[PDB]
Amino acid sequence: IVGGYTCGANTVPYQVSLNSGYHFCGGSLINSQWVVSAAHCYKSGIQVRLGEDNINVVEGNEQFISASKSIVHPSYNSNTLNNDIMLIKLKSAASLNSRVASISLPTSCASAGTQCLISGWGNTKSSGTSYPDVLKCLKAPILSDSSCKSAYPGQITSNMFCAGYLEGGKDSCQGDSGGPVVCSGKLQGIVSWGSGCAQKNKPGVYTKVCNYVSWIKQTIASN
Ligand SMILES: Cc1ccccc1-c1cc2ccc(C(=N)N)cc2[nH]1
Ligand SMILES: [Ca+2]
Repeated sequence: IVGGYTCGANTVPYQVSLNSGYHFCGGSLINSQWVVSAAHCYKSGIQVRLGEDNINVVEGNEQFISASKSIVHPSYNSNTLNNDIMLIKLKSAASLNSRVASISLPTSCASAGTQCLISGWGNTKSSGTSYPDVLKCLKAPILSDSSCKSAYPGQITSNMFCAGYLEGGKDSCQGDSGGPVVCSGKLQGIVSWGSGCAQKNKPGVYTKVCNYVSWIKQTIASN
């Protein structure tokens, strides 16, 4: 997260860190047994880490659970990142508490202008590199589809939306991938892609979760 702020320990209880010997992507807990992340975060040997703040220090409220199954969306296209969503089932159900909680799925799509909360452990520098230990946060509005498509001509599909600031300075980044974009208490987006980080007229691109609620619900119920 670039231009963001330190969230505060466990203030985003649904935020998860995917670890394969190191943090490589974020995710969102949608119920005690399932996590939603980005398809481009797919990899073998994933351990889900819940209740995390400083990912390099065991602070006492964490739960480390191995993934038993990963399901990448059937239509995911790695070339274009269209349908960049994946489900991860935990080997054992997480113990839900104030620091480890699920985030509800949307019942409808959010409109442009709606303010959302984006979080993650990605790089915090627009130019250069610096990875934080604690969770970073960023409040950003959903941008109009016209402004989104104008920034990325011929790259935006109906399964994507942009959020952030066209002036630059605030944006998600490398390491935040797969993480949550919550608006009005619902998981509306997944950190997917963008051009560089916090660059002018190059807002972040997010997977439009509302288009996948039926798939998520049906897939979880059958697995
Ligand atoms: C597009 C891409 C190809 C290969 C590896 C990483 C990425 C990538 C992920 C990613 C996440 C977020 C952003 C952003 N500036 N909001 C940009 C990004 N860019
Ligand atoms: Ca920790």
